[PDB]
Amino acid sequence: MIEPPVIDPAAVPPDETGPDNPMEQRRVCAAPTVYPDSNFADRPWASDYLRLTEAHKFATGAGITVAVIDTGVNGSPRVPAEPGGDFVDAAGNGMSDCDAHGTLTASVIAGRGAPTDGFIGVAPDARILSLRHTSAAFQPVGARTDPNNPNTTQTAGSLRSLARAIVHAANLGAQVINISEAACYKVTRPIDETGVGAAVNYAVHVKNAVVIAAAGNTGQDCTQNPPPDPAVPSDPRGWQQVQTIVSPAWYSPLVLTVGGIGPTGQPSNFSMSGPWVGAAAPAENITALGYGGEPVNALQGQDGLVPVAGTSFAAAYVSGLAALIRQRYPDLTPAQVINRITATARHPGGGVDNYVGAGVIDPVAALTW
Ligand SMILES: [Cl-]
Ligand SMILES: [Zn+2]
Ligand SMILES: [Zn+2]
Ligand SMILES: [Zn+2]
Ligand SMILES: [Zn+2]
Ligand SMILES: [Zn+2]
Ligand SMILES: [Zn+2]
Ligand SMILES: [Zn+2]
Repeated sequence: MIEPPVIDPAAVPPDETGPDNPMEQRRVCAAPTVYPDSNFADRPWASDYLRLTEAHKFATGAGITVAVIDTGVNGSPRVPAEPGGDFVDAAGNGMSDCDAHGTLTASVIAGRGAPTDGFIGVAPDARILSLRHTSAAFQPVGARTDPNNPNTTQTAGSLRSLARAIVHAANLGAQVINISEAACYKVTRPIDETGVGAAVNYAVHVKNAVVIAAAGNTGQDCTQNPPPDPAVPSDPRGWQQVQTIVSPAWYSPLVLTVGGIGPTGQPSNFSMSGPWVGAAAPAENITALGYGGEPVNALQGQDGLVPVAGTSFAAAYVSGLAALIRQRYPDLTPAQVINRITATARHPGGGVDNYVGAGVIDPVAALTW
């Protein structure tokens, strides 16, 4: 059988920063941008859909610190991130975004308002700690490795550095940890990532942190999982139909794993499905803030502009909501925070499914129902 991961609490990795193996910047850093003639005076569709304006009558994230494990953040008054460490550049501190990504994630979670545009984060009063775990601008320094061994792949190394980043994030004192990383591998080629499970457990059970994970996006090593087989009723979530493990997504319910929807409310076609997905949130045609706290809604692609999109943004909305919840109800354990998010979500046609889990989050219901 395909088995859910079994957590070994004794396997917590050392609290140390830096990459699993040496890394070097090979490309100049990207910056986010805008579609010609965009008007940011209006509220982004995701803000209207999630009723952020209303939700803020009830909570703003004041007193809460969210750690963001992503590509780093270029800080500004509107995205006032603090150093959380670097797991890409051995000399870094998490306050350099070379990918036009982590800055935007952080802005969705906790971006401040401005009178000149309609954008605001979910938890605009929250603190933000930035941990850089990934960058497309860096490459591993040439190394002699065994190419037939899953434990010496870049994915395996990336999961080893992730496990330490989760330990470190927890040690920083964050009460919500947003994990944008969604590492993929084939179920028949298992990586030993016992440390990731132990780190997630430590964050959630030892340091009182809510952990939110991106469902992941298809492409490359992330090939879509098949749906559950209805003829096998003892496996309603279809664990036995899985081909692609997504980590740490698959540690659910230790983590709440978040899939993507678009502006019409449908599951995003790039959103990685699986038995571990618990909820969903907006993940397409996203508006966020850039390196100066300026509104952005486009990125440089291969043949020109592409939209801001991905399950990392879905996870960012949910991390924001968790922050709102923990402010308004500080007595809630991380299990109760998560359960509140899922229990008030708008459930899909089958009640729960592998694309959206319990469904699309509903901030006002979560805060008041
Ligand atoms: Cl990441
Ligand atoms: Zn088996
Ligand atoms: Zn067994
Ligand atoms: Zn150290
Ligand atoms: Zn990463
Ligand atoms: Zn540390
Ligand atoms: Zn992303
Ligand atoms: Zn628990």
